[PDB]
Amino acid sequence: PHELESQFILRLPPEYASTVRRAVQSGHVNLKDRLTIELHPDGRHGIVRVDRVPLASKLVDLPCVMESLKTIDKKTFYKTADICQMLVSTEKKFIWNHGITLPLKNVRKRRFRKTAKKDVEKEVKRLLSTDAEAVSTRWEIIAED
Amino acid sequence: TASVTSLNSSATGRCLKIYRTFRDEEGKEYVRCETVRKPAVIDAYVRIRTTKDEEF
Repeated sequence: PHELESQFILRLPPEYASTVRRAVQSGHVNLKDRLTIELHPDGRHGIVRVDRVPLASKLVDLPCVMESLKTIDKKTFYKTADICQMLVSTEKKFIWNHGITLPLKNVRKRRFRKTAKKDVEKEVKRLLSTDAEAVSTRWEIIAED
Repeated sequence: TASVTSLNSSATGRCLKIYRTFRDEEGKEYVRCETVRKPAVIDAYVRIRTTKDEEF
C-alpha cells in the first residue's frame, strides 16, 4: 500500500539555523551525523541535536494550513502533503498563534474567529460513564452558590 | 488577547450540579455531588440527557 508522507516544519535558533542551512546546501552525508531528531513519548516534546549540541523542542500546531506543491515545469503544481505542525527549537502551550509568513502574525487572535472551541465532549462522555456506573442521579440547573 | 465580548455562564447564568450514588467495595453507599463550572460541557450534558429522555 501507499502511506501519505508526513511533512512538518523545523524552526531552529538563528545561528544553528545558519549552520544547518550551510550543511544542507553543501550536500554531504556529514550533515546526517551532525543533525539528529529525538521525539519524546509525550508527542509534543523533543531534542534536536545540531553538531551534537542538544536543543529543546516543542511540536506545535499551526493556525493556518500549508500545502507543499511540487512542480516540474513551474507552471503546473501538484499538491504533495498538508503541513500543520512545527518543531520549534530553542494543550494551549502546543498551539502556535502566529503564521509562518510575515503578513500572518496574530492570525488566530485577529484574522481568525475563535470558532475552534465547541475536550468538552470528552468530559461529557466521562460524566455519562460515571452516571451509568452509578445507581441514583440527581440534577438541578443552579444559581449563585 | 484581542478584546471580545465575554459571554455570561449561559443566557440563564446557571451552572449544572450532578449528584451520583455508587456502592464501594465490601458494603458502602457514598454519594458524590459534582458541579459543572463550564457551560459548554454542561450544555452538552443537558442536551444528551434530553435526548436520552426522548429515546424512551
